[PDB]
Amino acid sequence: CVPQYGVCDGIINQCCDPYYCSPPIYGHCI
Repeated sequence: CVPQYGVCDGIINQCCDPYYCSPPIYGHCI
């Protein structure tokens, strides 16, 4: 899982909470 500011891509699995890719689906975690 990606922490934050890490170029990720996905809808469910791609980043790490509480952070998550955004604002779009394939971008960076926030």
